[PDB]
Amino acid sequence: GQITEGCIVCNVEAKVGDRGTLARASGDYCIIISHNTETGRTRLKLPSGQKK
Amino acid sequence: GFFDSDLSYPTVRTERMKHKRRRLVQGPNSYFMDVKCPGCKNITVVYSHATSEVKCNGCATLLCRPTGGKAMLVTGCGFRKKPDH
Amino acid sequence: AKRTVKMGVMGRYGARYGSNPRKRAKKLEVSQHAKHFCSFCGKFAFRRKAVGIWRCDGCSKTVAGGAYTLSTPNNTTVRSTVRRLRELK
Amino acid sequence: MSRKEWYDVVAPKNFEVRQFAKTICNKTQGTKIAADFLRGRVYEGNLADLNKNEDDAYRKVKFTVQEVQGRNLLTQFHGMDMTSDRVYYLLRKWCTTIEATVEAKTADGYGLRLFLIAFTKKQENQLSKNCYAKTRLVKWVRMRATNIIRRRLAKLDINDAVSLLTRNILRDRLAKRCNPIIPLRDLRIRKVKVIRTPKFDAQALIAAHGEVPTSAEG
Amino acid sequence: YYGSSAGKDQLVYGVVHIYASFNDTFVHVTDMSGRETFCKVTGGMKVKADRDESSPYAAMMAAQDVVARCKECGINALHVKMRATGGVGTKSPGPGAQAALRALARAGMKIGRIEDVTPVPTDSTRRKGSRRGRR
Amino acid sequence: TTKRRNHGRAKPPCSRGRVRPVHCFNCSRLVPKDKSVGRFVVRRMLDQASARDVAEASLIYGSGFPMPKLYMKQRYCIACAIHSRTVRARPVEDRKRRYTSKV
Amino acid sequence: EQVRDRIVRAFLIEEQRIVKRALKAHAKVQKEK
Amino acid sequence: DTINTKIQLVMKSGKYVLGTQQSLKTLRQGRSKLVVISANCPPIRKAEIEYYCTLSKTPIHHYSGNNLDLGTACGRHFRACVLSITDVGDSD
RNA sequence: GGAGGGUAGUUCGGGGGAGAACGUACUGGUGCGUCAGAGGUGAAAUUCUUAGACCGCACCAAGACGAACUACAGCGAAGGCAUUCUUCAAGGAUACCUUCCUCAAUCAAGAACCAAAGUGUGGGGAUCAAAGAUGAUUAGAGACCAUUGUAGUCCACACUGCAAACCAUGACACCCAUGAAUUGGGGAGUGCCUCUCAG
Ligand SMILES: [K+]
Ligand SMILES: [K+]
Ligand SMILES: [K+]
Ligand SMILES: [K+]
Ligand SMILES: [K+]
Ligand SMILES: [K+]
Ligand SMILES: [K+]
Ligand SMILES: [K+]
Ligand SMILES: [K+]
Ligand SMILES: [Mg+2]
Ligand SMILES: [Mg+2]
Ligand SMILES: [Mg+2]
Ligand SMILES: [Mg+2]
Ligand SMILES: [Mg+2]
Ligand SMILES: [Mg+2]
Ligand SMILES: [Mg+2]
Ligand SMILES: [Mg+2]
Ligand SMILES: [Mg+2]
Ligand SMILES: [Mg+2]
Ligand code: NA
Ligand code: NA
Repeated sequence: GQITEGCIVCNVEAKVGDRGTLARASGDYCIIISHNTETGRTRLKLPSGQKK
Repeated sequence: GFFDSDLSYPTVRTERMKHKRRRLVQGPNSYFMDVKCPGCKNITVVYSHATSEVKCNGCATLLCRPTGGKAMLVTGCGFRKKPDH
Repeated sequence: AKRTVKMGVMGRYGARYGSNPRKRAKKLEVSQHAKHFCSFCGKFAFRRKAVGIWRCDGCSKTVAGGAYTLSTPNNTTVRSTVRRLRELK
Repeated sequence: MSRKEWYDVVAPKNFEVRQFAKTICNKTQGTKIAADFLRGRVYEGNLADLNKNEDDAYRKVKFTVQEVQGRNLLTQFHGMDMTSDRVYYLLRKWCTTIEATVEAKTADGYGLRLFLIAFTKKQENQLSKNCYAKTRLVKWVRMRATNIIRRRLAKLDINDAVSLLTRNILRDRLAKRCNPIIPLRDLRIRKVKVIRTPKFDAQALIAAHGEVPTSAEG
Repeated sequence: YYGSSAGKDQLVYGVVHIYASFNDTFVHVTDMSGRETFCKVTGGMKVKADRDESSPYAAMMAAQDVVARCKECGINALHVKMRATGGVGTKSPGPGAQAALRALARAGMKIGRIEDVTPVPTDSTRRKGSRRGRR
Repeated sequence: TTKRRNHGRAKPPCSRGRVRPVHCFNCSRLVPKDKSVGRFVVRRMLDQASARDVAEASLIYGSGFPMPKLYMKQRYCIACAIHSRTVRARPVEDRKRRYTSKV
Repeated sequence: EQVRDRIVRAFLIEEQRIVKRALKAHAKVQKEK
Repeated sequence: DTINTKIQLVMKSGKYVLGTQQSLKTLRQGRSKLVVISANCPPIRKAEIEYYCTLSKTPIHHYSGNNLDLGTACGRHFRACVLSITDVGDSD
């Protein structure tokens, strides 16, 4: 929630406390699309092209 | 209009319009002037065009401002042209 | 180009594996064994030691880089984006 | 159709004519409340019809429905435009067209985007054929106008900013302050977009509308 | 009786969208917001020749049908919005644009605030045909 | 044989190298912008007969308020300008009249 | 070499904390008056 | 750069020392007039130099380039982390 | 009245390289409304459509492109270059009682750049559209016309080195008649005028 939209990230947690499960292979990363403060959810673009 | 014009002794009208280096004998376009800033008792010699910066010797104030072409003096000061030689 | 006209470092492979696979691997082989500029100490002393690990002979620093080159073009873009977003706060 | 009911559309209190439209909607049946279908519509009116022989006949204002009060739909400013045939009438050859885009914010928390247009003018004494301008002066006109708009709108609520835009107060200030840079003619505010809104203060909507006229529907 | 509770002398306004292309004509009546369509009659609903769908006659017939049906719901006046094909397209109005507008006035409706709303790009995609055009 | 001194366009030598092409108004053929034939058209939305009927039924235009017009800038390829009679073939020594303004 | 690095690090970093603490306190007092 | 012109003037008609070991000796003796530090200097070494300058009342200039650039400005073919001017002969 | 360098107006311009945004439009989605056709042509038929097409309003995503203003206008060695703001290094003209003192002109060999199509490896893929597929027209039609459709068209990094790459006019220097215009710098009555303003 504290990272600005459009920022490149890695080692993303899919659940709070998972300690990192997404974008862990060489040269991989995710992109932050948008935030939703009403529901507290963040939308990302995965390395495979899917959105989560 | 009946006058016949020769090239060795051109008339004043046609010579006053020519570009320098296009006259019969080229020459400068500039001159020097004595500039007295308000007060300070001092007289300075300033070039007409003077692309550089100029400060009065006494008051350490700028006298002229650079410009493409002739320089412009600050509002207070008044100048006086000097003879060519 | 006294010993070899165009093979270069790939001359150890003899007449095997094909010309185009050899050309593609030659570009990455040269940069992987080259000496790269070190920003910490201002020397050309960065050398690879296993994929993605670069060590400087001068200041003895280790950096996480990219496979066959010290820095990848994607990394350069990312550093500029993050700097602008930090300055935006 | 037999399922339709009629409603009235009401503009805010800084407009001479309050009820400027009528509309229809389905009856509330089952889980469809018929107020969820009405709370996002955009209605357009002509400024010359809302506000009473000027340029106002070529201006359009959009309002977005925020609340349903009986048979009255209460609205708020949403945008403003200029109509295409009016813009083409001001264009001429042998002139420079100056355009600007401005982002500004009000005190309430609204985000606005404004589009300006202006043209150079020939002067009555002139005999040449060009009237074009140097790009240094064009850049200066754009920045001076940007600063004036941002500073004026930064200390106003939405209702006062709307009155500024629709009564040609800001337009005259810009034309007067930009004339010394370059002669200029026909400065206008071409379009206004609302790109951000605050979180629907219900007390704010009450004060914006003041006294609401009644309706004779149903 | 269905439409509105207002005096007979009062004017109730709707909006008519007239889309006059070179192959058909649309006459479409809505309210001041674009939702809630009232009537929609096209020139191809009134002919059988497949080539007179754009004719001035087919546009006149469609306009007269609209006025009759809307005269019961209490709609007396209309604002007018006219358009041509637009974006990458002819940009000039078709043959039935004038006929439809004139037919509305003669049939007894009231007019106000005519305006043209053709979509115009400020820079576009490539148009059909080659770089040699249609031959 | 050089038919024209400007070769049919408005690009002197030593001035430009390339001019961006536009699409013909009619056939959609790509033509350079200086070579094309351009006209600015202002046309009424209704003719005289129809304007009288519409003005009578309206309260806005019913008393001396102008009806809207249509403004377009049309650009033609050479073939479509000749076929539509925008321009015509002219006698030699008459090909030089210029008509700097629309009158 | 490593012992010298720790001694210099210990003294110099503590100095910066003392200096910046005084600046923050003085600025607050100056602002309030 | 204007600082490059001043630096070139010092090399022409002044005295200086290049390097950390010689610069610190001048600071202890109090003979240094100006100290120039490159942008490459490690944080712990830079902090030590700034402390010596504060005690000595010596002005500090922060160079924009790294030690490779600073050595080039002085006409050298090596790197210079820090430079100390003991004589501003003509420049300032 | 040969070349080079300097200082100044923080001069002049679709000149070049990087970021961040903006604008409608084409296509595709989403939510509401409506009900029988829509599209296309010289005329039609392949196509879409009560499983709700076309049309109306509001939004969303992605890729490309910057209309009118735009011209016998500007910049670049040529090829080329058009939204705004922030940046980086350049280039020409003008002004000068600045500096220097033949440092120059043109060229086999050699070097760098070079529209579109094309090639290789990664991205991207909205529009248009070689090949190909359907429908027409025709004696025939492999074509022109209609509906589509892959490579390409866009970006990065490597190649290729050809155009009616044209002013079909090689580069440097001198002389040479007139009248109206236009772009940039410099010298010597009128309109606007609380700061990129002695403008
Ligand atoms: K074709
Ligand atoms: K062609
Ligand atoms: K022409
Ligand atoms: K120069
Ligand atoms: K639907
Ligand atoms: K661009
Ligand atoms: K085709
Ligand atoms: K050739
Ligand atoms: K120029
Ligand atoms: Mg001009
Ligand atoms: Mg072709
Ligand atoms: Mg030129
Ligand atoms: Mg060319
Ligand atoms: Mg759509
Ligand atoms: Mg534009
Ligand atoms: Mg290509
Ligand atoms: Mg390719
Ligand atoms: Mg590919
Ligand atoms: Mg197609
Ligand atoms: Na040619
Ligand atoms: Na040739």
